[PDB]
Amino acid sequence: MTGAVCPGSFDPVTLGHVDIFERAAAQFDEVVVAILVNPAKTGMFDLDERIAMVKESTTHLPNLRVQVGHGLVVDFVRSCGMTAIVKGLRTGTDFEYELQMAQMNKHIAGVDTFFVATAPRYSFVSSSLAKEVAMLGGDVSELLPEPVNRRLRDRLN
Amino acid sequence: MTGAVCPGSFDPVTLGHVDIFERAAAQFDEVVVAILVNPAKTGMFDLDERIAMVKESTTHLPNLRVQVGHGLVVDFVRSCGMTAIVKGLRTGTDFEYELQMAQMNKHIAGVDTFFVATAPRYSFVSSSLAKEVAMLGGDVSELLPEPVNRRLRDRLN
Amino acid sequence: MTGAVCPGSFDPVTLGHVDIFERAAAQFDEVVVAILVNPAKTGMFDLDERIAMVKESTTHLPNLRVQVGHGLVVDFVRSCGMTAIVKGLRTGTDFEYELQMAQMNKHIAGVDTFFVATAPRYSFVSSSLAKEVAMLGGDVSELLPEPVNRRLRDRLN
Amino acid sequence: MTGAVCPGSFDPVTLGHVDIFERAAAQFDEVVVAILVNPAKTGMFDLDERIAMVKESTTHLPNLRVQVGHGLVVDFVRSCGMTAIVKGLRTGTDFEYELQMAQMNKHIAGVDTFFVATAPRYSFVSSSLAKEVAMLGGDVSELLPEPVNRRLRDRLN
Amino acid sequence: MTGAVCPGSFDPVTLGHVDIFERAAAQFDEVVVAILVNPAKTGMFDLDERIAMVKESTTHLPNLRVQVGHGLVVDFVRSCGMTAIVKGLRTGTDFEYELQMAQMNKHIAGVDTFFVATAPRYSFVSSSLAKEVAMLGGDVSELLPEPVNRRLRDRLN
Amino acid sequence: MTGAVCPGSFDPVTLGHVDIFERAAAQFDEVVVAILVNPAKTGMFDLDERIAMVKESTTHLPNLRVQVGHGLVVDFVRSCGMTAIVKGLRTGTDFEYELQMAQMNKHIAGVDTFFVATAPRYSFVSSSLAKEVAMLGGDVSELLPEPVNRRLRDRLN
Ligand SMILES: Nc1ncnc2c1ncn2[C@@H]1O[C@H](COP(=O)(O)OP(=O)(O)OP(=O)(O)O)[C@@H](O)[C@H]1O
Ligand SMILES: Nc1ncnc2c1ncn2[C@@H]1O[C@H](COP(=O)(O)OP(=O)(O)OP(=O)(O)O)[C@@H](O)[C@H]1O
Ligand SMILES: Nc1ncnc2c1ncn2[C@@H]1O[C@H](COP(=O)(O)OP(=O)(O)OP(=O)(O)O)[C@@H](O)[C@H]1O
Ligand SMILES: Nc1ncnc2c1ncn2[C@@H]1O[C@H](COP(=O)(O)OP(=O)(O)OP(=O)(O)O)[C@@H](O)[C@H]1O
Ligand SMILES: Nc1ncnc2c1ncn2[C@@H]1O[C@H](COP(=O)(O)OP(=O)(O)OP(=O)(O)O)[C@@H](O)[C@H]1O
Ligand SMILES: Nc1ncnc2c1ncn2[C@@H]1O[C@H](COP(=O)(O)OP(=O)(O)OP(=O)(O)O)[C@@H](O)[C@H]1O
Repeated sequence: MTGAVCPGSFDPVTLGHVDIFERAAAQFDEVVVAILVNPAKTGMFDLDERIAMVKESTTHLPNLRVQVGHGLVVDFVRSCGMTAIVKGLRTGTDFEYELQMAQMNKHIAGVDTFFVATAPRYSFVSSSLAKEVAMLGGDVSELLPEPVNRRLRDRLN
Repeated sequence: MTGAVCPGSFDPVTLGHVDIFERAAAQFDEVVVAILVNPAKTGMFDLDERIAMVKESTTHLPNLRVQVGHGLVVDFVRSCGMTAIVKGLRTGTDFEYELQMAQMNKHIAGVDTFFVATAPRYSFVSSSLAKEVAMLGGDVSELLPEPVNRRLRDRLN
Repeated sequence: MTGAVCPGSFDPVTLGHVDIFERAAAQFDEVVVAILVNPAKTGMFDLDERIAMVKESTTHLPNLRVQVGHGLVVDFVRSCGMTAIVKGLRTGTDFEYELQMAQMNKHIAGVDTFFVATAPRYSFVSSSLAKEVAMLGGDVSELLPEPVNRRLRDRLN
Repeated sequence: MTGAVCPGSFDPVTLGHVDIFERAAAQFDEVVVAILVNPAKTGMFDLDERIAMVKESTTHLPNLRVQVGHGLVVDFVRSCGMTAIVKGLRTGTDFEYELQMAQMNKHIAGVDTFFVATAPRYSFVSSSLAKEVAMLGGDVSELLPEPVNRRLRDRLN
Repeated sequence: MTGAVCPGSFDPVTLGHVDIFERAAAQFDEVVVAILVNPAKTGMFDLDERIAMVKESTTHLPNLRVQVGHGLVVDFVRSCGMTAIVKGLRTGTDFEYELQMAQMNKHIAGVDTFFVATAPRYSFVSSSLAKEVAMLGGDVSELLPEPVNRRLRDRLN
Repeated sequence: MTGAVCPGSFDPVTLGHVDIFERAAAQFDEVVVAILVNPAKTGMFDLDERIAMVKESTTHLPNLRVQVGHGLVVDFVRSCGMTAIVKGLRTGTDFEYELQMAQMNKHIAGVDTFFVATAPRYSFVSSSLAKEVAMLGGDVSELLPEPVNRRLRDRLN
């Protein structure tokens, strides 16, 4: 059976992310959302918060599971029984970054990457910008899953 | 079972194209290469030549078949039993063009598109440029499948 | 009083276009939609059809009028009592094209151009793609104003 | 009356910036340059220096005033009596960044953003690069207003 | 001795082009401007006009000569005693196009291409846009060499 | 005699870098690789390691020498007897960054920059990504010169 890994920091997961999960889940036998926390401790939500938000936001996808990633995505793919990497693209910047990483990943491990285009309505949505706006008092609730909104409302006070 | 359509004009098919076919075929149960001939009669090879070149260049992919496309790709996908569209991206220009078409296709029919990154060695390869160079006496044989080279050698004299 | 010209071919006008008109009309005392028909006779709707579709789609904008353009946009701006040009940007390609034309226009006539970002939901909408999809039997009615849909329904049969 | 906010860090203000101010001031009843100092204390000039440099560089624009910004630009716009945001674009990178922020700003507050193209002669001018060159002994005086040059000459020794 | 070919259609040559010639001529022992006329007869100036305009605009560059090109640029380079191709880049679009052609040229013939960045003041200048503006009555004389202006003034009436 | 400076951090030098050196060395009388270490102490290899890796990787280029850079590249060019700067471009991002720096460098010192396109096979290779992959246990030996591989093998344990 085929399997797609969707790696990312998901800090926090957005509706753009969930859209990608849904589209991967419709095409692959199983999907694994791999949460990679960047070495620099400066992130809004801790690993367990990130995991819980993704799980709670994907209860409608029975063939998806959430796991913490360690090391190279390609090692996660090969060791943990997947067949491909799936990532979303919003912009030309995403494309350039992801193209480089995909070619590097194919080179080092023979692992393929498939990209999907953002839904137009979420094209401007990013975890970073949503966090920045939320912290300055802006309403980003329409851009994030309810389980994230619930936690953002508590975290801001 | 899942099924990917890889639409294009393939005039002629290149090693970049075959690379995409191979990568789709490894991920989807079946692949259909859909040849769409553009209304303007100005193309190098006729439909039957295009079909034959793709077939001859993909004998190593048992789960791939070649068909002529008519009308919207999304109608081909829905009527003819596929589940997704697969396209390759070499450049920022490809990305912008393909992003627009993918969003349009999702809007009109709910059909998803997955993109794959060009292999680095074929990033500069296009049917148009290969044809243009070949017609001016340049050697493009390393960029095209042997069945195409064989036919290009005959067509040039 | 300030005045913005929104030049384009509008063949046909889309909801993306109307969105730009609305945003210009909210900022400038008056707006003039200038229809420029390209020398090559290959366009879907004739000048009068184009004019009527824009008028019918902008009845809610009392400070907007529709006119046919001739020659340089900058001459239309200076002679016909406007103060600026307003154009929409969807993509990096639009940006590069429009940047060049804006700098050229500032150079030759001192006329400024202001750009507005596409609404995310219409980012993939273009007259060309909508026409192409419609002619192949695709449903683009959610992307175009009703006065355009009405005429497209008649033109297709 | 219409009003444009031109937000930025202006550390320091450049001739590219002043060019944008001039073009906004010619189109809007009033302009407010909103200085936003980024949380990280690593900036060349303190808030008061930044304010003074902009004021001194815009004495020829009677309808412009300088203010310090706090929080979301869109809140500054709505509370402080403006109608729009105006920003300059030099490059594709600026376009992608500003497009995202404009769509986010329209989403959260309904506030429009208008972009203007850089003057060709200042396209390569940025506060960061000018500061970096100046600190290594390069002559950037033709890229910055005299009030900035005067202060840069003192700051370097 | 080193030699650079600067291929193009030069219809007509602009000040942007001359800027590139000057910069190549300062770096290479000799420069050859190779005029390639595109198969489609739709160009403003005939080959001899193009040749004359370049010659007349480069009298200050003793190490430059003008020639008509036939076939692949790389064949002109190898047969006619040059060592490299030199081309200018204004935009991201130029970069993508020229990158592809350079990689193709290196592949087929081992010939290197060096790119130079446009001067900021000519970044928006192109033969096509200048011709289009001139034909609509716009003043482009500051963008073109005097020998071109002289001929454009005669051609317009 | 002509002379090209190829500035960079080379931390570490990659096969992409060596490719550029080779292509510069074939066109200019001499080449100087100028190693610029960024103020932030966070780099993998110290200056002397960087110098040694470049020297050891370029023994086949008799007209190339390696030096440490201080201050503006343009001062190194003018004082140290070079005539031009040479840099490689892989991506649209490189192009935008390098275009800005080249225009700034021409403005402040009259020094020209020539760009060369990446070899397709190294387009995705960067020092940063190679280091990141290597530190996570990925095999990047095909992307780096043997003298770098030898040192990377020791540094990882
Ligand atoms: N709206 C969206 N549509 C499609 N893909 C997206 C969207 N937002 C993010 N992605 C993709 O999801 C993947 C994981 O994203 P990740 O959480 O690592 O960063 P991110 O959302 O880009 O964060 P930021 O935008 O703040 O840098 C990446 O491929 C990213 O491009
Ligand atoms: N080297 C390559 N790597 C990956 N995808 C590619 C490559 N070359 C073409 N493609 C993709 O293959 C699909 C079909 O291509 P098609 O034959 O329609 O045009 P094309 O190869 O782009 O022709 P041209 O480049 O001459 O316009 C498109 O998605 C295109 O982006
Ligand atoms: N969805 C949109 N959002 C914002 N601006 C748009 C949108 N669609 C078009 N525009 C802009 O409207 C202006 C006039 O467009 P015009 O009718 O000339 O061509 P167009 O819509 O780009 O047609 P095509 O996309 O088929 O080439 C241009 O500035 C264009 O960039
Ligand atoms: N030369 C220029 N022409 C037009 N707009 C500009 C120019 N330089 C900066 N801008 C715009 O001015 C606004 C405020 O700029 P800000 O001071 O925040 O950063 P900046 O000049 O981009 O600094 P840096 O380039 O160092 O990051 C932004 O919209 C920016 O894009
Ligand atoms: N202002 C400029 N600065 C630097 N290089 C330029 C400039 N204008 C054109 N060039 C380059 O000169 C070379 C030859 O140009 P050519 O005459 O073939 O077309 P062009 O000027 O791009 O015409 P158009 O812009 O109308 O398509 C190309 O490399 C082109 O990128
Ligand atoms: N594969 C490549 N092909 C051509 N040029 C390259 C390649 N890799 C790097 N360069 C260029 O070499 C020059 C010096 O590179 P430098 O070591 O400063 O950074 P870098 O390789 O871009 O590092 P990183 O990619 O990690 O930021 C720059 O012009 C860079 O664009």
